[PDB]
Amino acid sequence: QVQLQESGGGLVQAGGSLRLSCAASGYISNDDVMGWYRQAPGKEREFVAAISVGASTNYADSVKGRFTISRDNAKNTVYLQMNSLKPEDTAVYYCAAQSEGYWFGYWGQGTQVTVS
Amino acid sequence: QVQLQESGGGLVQAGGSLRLSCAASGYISNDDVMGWYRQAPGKEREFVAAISVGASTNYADSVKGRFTISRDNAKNTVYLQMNSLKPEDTAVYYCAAQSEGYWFGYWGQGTQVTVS
Amino acid sequence: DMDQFMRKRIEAIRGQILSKLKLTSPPEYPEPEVPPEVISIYNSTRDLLQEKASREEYYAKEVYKIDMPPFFPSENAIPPTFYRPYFRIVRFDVSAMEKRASNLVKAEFRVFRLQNPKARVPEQRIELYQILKSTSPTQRYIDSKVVKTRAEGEWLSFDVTDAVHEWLHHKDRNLGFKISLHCPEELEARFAGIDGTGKTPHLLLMLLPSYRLEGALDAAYCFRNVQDNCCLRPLYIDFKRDLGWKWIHEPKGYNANFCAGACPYLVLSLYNTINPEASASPCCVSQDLEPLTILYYIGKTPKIEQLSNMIVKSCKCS
Amino acid sequence: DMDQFMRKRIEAIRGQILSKLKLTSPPEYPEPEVPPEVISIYNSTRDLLQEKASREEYYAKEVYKIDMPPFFPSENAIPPTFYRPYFRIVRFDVSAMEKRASNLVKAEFRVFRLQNPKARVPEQRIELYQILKSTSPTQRYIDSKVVKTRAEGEWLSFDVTDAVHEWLHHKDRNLGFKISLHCPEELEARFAGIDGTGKTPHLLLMLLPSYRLEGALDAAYCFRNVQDNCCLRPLYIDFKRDLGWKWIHEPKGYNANFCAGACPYLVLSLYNTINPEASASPCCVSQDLEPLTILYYIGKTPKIEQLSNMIVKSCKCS
Ligand SMILES: *[C@@H]1O[C@H](CO)[C@@H](O)[C@H](O)[C@H]1NC(C)=O
Ligand SMILES: *[C@@H]1O[C@H](CO)[C@@H](O)[C@H](O)[C@H]1NC(C)=O
Repeated sequence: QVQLQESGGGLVQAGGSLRLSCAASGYISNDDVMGWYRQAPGKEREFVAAISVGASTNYADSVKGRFTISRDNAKNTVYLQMNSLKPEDTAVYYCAAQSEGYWFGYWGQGTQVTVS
Repeated sequence: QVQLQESGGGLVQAGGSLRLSCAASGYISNDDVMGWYRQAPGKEREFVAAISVGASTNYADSVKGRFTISRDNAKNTVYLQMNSLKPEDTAVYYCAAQSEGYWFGYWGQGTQVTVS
Repeated sequence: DMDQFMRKRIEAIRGQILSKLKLTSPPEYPEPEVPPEVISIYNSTRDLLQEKASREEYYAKEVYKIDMPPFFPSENAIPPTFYRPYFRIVRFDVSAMEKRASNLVKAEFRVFRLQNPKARVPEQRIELYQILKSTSPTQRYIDSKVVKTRAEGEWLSFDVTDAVHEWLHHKDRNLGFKISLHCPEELEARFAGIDGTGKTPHLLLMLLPSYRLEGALDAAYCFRNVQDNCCLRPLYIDFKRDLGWKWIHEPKGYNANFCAGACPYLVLSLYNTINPEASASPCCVSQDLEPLTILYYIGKTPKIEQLSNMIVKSCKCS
Repeated sequence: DMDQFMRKRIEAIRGQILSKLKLTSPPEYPEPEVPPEVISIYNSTRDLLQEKASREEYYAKEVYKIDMPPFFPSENAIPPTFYRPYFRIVRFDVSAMEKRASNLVKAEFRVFRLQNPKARVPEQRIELYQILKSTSPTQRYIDSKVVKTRAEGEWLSFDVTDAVHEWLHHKDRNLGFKISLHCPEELEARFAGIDGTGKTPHLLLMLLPSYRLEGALDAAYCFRNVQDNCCLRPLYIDFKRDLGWKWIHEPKGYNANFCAGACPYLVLSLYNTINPEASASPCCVSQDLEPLTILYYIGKTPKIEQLSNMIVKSCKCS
């Protein structure tokens, strides 16, 4: 039905860049919202960014000016471009898809991002 | 103020092509309509084609499907692309510009077009 | 009686027509058997009324019809139409009306949409623009309509008073209309006289003659000009004091008001002093009413409800 | 007298309010000193009326307010807003209203336009769209408005009844609104709760309760249901025969008609049998009037003129 696979994570130095990607296996509609959450160990899931109708976007205040979400609807892939990386961005990053309801229902297993 | 110079005319065989061009010397507004009239010897001026706001066009019924008017607003030049030339198209071709009124007030001296 | 009621109505209509034309008596005229160019003006004005009915103010307005200009290929005229797949350009010559620019009250653009059975999409939103001189914005939005492209032919009409008003004062600003497809696919609506060329596109200009050129019954007029004739009157309803009601929480009251005064059968307002609607027995009644919001309880549960026609804002003689 | 006139008006209002609420008597209620979440519903409904005044039907309508949902970043909710330079996306959760879908009469989208003193262009046309599921068209035009981007803050309102009606019957079709710049340059109008985040955007839903769910006075009703109560009556004026006039060439006559019949102070129509506007002394008068075109001569010169308020099309008790 719907399956999400993240990649591109790794250990980087503060100030550096990193690109995350989330490949959607099953069927996803271009109308369906996709996005990214991040979870520091112990702490709870935190909204980061999401993309919707007309490549419209919504960003958390902490990643504004530094993160860019984009989407290749032809391959059902969403990307998260992370520039000016800070230690505060250290977490496990999960990509999410809209479930058929206005909530994120589908989740990939997540990729780690560590910023020194 | 406003001056028009035509070129590109010549003697061609029926079925062949020919490109006319009209260079506008003076000041012409992009809002101002430009166009082409043609006058067979003895006979009177005949509307051929004109171009207006939004590269909009108007063609005489006899040249439809065969003639194309175009305009380079940056150089104040209008072109007349004449394909599938017929003996009926034999005339002197004059380019015209809109005068400041909704009539053609400025005229170049004309170029001959002869179709065998 | 239906006897005096009908005759008083006929007689009121007699004075109403003469008054609206600013005539003191019927004009003593030919009785011919009339150029079809004159009937066409009347026919289009009547038909426009019938179409708008398929849903200054008092004095009569003179109507002039301005057809899309005919194009002669031997003449040096610029064609009245230009074409792109997404839009059409149509220009009217209104120069003969420039001397009457100050008398213009309303202008309608009337164009016949032809049935296009080959239309790919069955509904399209079309927009009317006034083309402007340029650098600056090149067009001004006027109105839009959704049309059924394949449906049977129909007349469309647009209020273009502002554009024509400008064209009559500034001939240099008459760059015509643009009929454009609404784009947030070609234009699939077709128009008589524009595409493929009785149903010629035309303008209908409504003018108030200078000799006729030589105040609603609302709070602004009535409360500042106290008079015995039909006019708005203030009335405040206090729910607790006047009705003994304590179940309405908000508002504690409101100015419902009312209409009262004399309405004659034959700082002054004509809506008060003449019989503008030519009633057989004029009565002072409300013209414009407004709703009222209330907040009340039926126990624990709050109810916010809107009630129509609760506040009187203006009056008329009828 | 202004004595009985005012009391008869107050008493008519008493029955009008109870009738419109379908109550036989005032509901015998708390008298507190009310949650501000309840006052906000009333305050927004009242304010919307005051804004629309800056220019089924009878029975009262219950009003519900639906705010833009709050977003919690720790929760798995999709944000209610999305952003592009040319448009904004805003989605309301109206799921709690789905059980009331059949009772919806009207829905208003109310959003506060903030003053943007840094706006480059001073006027912009903005369009409201309903987003659709896709392949097919992806949005449906609702309405548009011209706004002054730099002007002082103001509330805007749109009729979105059709979109909300669809959202309540099909939750899967609630993809929200798009507030978009009209493009035939970024969006320079700013909106409270959308940009930079009392002035939260919200929906106002007007509902007719089922217990209240359990014919205008025009030609269609009146001429097929002859009655003594206030109703439209036919009257044809023949200019030559009835007025002795021969100077009007067209038309030879017209059905001016008139309104006649009883209007009670306390196949039937309620506009005929009750006092819907709560008049102190109800009178049968015209409601909707239509113009008339005439063609006449003053010698050689033809005159086509339009006269307002000549034909009576419907009546009311007032
Ligand atoms: C005007 O309308 C009448 C009635 O429909 C019709 O008989 C007549 O032919 C029309 N004449 C013109 C010139 O449109
Ligand atoms: C409601 O409006 C009244 C009158 O303007 C105001 O005093 C009050 O604070 C408002 N309350 C709310 C909750 O909006």
